[PDB]
Amino acid sequence: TPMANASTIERKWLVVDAAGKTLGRLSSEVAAILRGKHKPTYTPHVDTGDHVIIINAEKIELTGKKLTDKIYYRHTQHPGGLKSRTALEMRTNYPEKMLELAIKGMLPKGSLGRQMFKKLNVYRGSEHPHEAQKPEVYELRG
Amino acid sequence: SRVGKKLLEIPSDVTVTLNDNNTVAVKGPKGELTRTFHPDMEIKVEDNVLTVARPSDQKEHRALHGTTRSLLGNMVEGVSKGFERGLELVGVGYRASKSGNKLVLNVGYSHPVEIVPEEGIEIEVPSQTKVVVKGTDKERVGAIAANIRAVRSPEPYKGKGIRYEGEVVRRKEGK
Amino acid sequence: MKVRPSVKPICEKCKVIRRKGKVMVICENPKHKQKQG
Amino acid sequence: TKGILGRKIGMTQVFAENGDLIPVTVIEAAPNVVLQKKTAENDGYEAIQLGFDDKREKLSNKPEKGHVAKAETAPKRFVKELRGVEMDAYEVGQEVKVEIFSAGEIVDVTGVSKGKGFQGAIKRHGQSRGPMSHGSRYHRRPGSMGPVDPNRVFKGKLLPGRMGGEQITVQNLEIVKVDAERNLLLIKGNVPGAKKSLITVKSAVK
RNA sequence: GGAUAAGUGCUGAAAGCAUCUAAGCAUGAAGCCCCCCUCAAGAUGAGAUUUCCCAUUCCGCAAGGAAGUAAGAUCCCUGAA
RNA sequence: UUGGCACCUCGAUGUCGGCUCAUCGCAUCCUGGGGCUGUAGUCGGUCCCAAGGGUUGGGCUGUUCGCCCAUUAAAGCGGUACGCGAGCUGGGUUCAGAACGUCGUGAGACAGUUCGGUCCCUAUCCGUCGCGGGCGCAGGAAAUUUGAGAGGAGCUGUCCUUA
Repeated sequence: TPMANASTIERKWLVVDAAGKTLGRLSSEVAAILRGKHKPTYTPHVDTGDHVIIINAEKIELTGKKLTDKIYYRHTQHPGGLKSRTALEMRTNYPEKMLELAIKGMLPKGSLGRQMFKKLNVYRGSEHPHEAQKPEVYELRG
Repeated sequence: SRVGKKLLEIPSDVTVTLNDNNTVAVKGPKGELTRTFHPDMEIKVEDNVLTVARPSDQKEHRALHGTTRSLLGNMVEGVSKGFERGLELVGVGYRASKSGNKLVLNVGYSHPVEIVPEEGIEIEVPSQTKVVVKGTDKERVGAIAANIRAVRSPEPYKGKGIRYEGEVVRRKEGK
Repeated sequence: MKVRPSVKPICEKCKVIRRKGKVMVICENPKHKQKQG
Repeated sequence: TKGILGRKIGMTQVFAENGDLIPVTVIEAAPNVVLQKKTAENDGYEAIQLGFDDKREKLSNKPEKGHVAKAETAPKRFVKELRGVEMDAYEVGQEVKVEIFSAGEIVDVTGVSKGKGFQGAIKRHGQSRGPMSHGSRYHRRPGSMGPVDPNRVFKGKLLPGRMGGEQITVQNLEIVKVDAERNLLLIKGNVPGAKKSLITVKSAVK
């Protein structure tokens, strides 16, 4: 008969730089903390996670020939409405969304998964508009 | 039998500078140059002489060790003497000229053709046909020369078109 | 070209090389020019 | 880049230094006026507004009155917004007129097509009908909806609906004549939309 | 226009040569992303800009609620582009 | 494709061809870009990359297919229940009539032929095309707008000059 949290939460705000990082090994931590598995007061149905900021998304890294050969497909609901974008041009034009895609993929699915995605806030560069939240840095265990 | 193992003298009117880790810069009468190199490599200029080294023996380090020396030899040879390439051309109405710095070609088309050496390279037209590219970097020189040659590349039946002076053109029999 | 999986040299002057991970054959004789695919 | 907007009237014929007819469209563009002058610093893009009317105060409203009262003009009915033009040229309260253009400038024009209503596949999408004889009980109908395997109907299959009322552009038209005294343009050809309707004219996007 | 396919190459070693290739550079298609046209903030990530209205009255400890309104819109009516 | 096996379906999964409607693959018919040539040129052959778009009208036959006429840049190969019958037709196959040949003693029969022969259904759900209402978008309103994102379009000849 342990505790199961509800409205007894203190969601901090963390910050992460990505100057040389592999998005997969990074995202596998940011999603964990968005879900709250870095806390003792974890429950599967409450979103005990913690808000996250990411900077210099453009400045991520990859292994191998992914920039040339990794392909983000995306289909409309129209015939022949398949579309493809390489990781390179995703990185250039908008790395926000490719980070978001990876993290969304490794998040749980459902309303709760979406709501913990809503805590994420990715930004190109090193600007961080969310000064008011008084966040702190989070180095990566990996 | 090895390239990068060797050494490259630095005769005179030359100044080499490790501006940083690897961003070499060279100077001299013809002008100057710069290159960035792979940082695992090791470069040491002694008095009048340049030495190169690699940490290890892999397919990568070996190749880099060779390329760096060959490339630096090209750099200094260009800054001292400069690089040059000739180009002949063969036809009837085939000829060349210049519009100032630019190059102009009346070869085989309804129109003429224009070329622009924008990058501190010069071009010389001692004859209507013969042409010379002249600069400091083999890379850029050969690039421009190939840009030229692609215009009207030769033909095998009648050896026509632009043609490197030291070229061995293949031949056919016009039936 | 002569695209084919059975890539070989033909004459002695034919010279096999590798390029972009693919196998190719070089010679002055362009009919000896080959590639895998 | 340039542009103006007025109202369509009708069509007629005009000669050109010859017997050469011209099917002409007639537009009145009473002098349009600038209303707002947007910027990338606040609005995220450079652009201007243009008003074309002289409404009644019984028809206008307070916010419109203020938004125009920045300038020294009256409320307007047809207000729209031009993009990608020279900005330093224009000002607020500044009127623009037909003598911008001349008698040979090409144009892209824009308007709102006529309303044809809830029409069928043929008139709407140009399909072919079935035979009217030889025992057919099929005509004026859209066709099959698709194959069987996907258990559904693909998108984009074309069907009846409210044909018309679409924003349409027509490119590479040619101006024929101007009457700045009457505030009139005379354009080679025909345009989308019905009489009395709004028409935004633009320097052609070549 | 930009990046590319096949192809063409420049420089260049591994492999004292040669080599379009591993480093590094450039070209190169009706094709890809744009340029063209249309829809589009339910893009629940719901955006931005301009302008208008004012911050009233009753309860209710507060929470909050209703009950008249402003700007404005509609019911209703004449009609159609 | 011809097939083999009999796994769903015989308390019913309608079967050829055609019409309308398209859609996908590319092993590309044309158009585009190239290599090689026993490529002089013009035309071509073959191979490679390319599926964006386009890819005819008639005669005969129920026909598919195919042959033929005349064109075209070309007159592509296939999949989608040999796409699509609660969307159409129903000429053929494949009911009952009758007939020819043939077989059978005969009743009758023939992937042999011929003539003629009823194609039902008010769309509940999803889906698709259009149209409205409600609420939301930390006050309430009128306008103009950004653009994520979506869709559309995307073909080609002939002549003149170069000559």
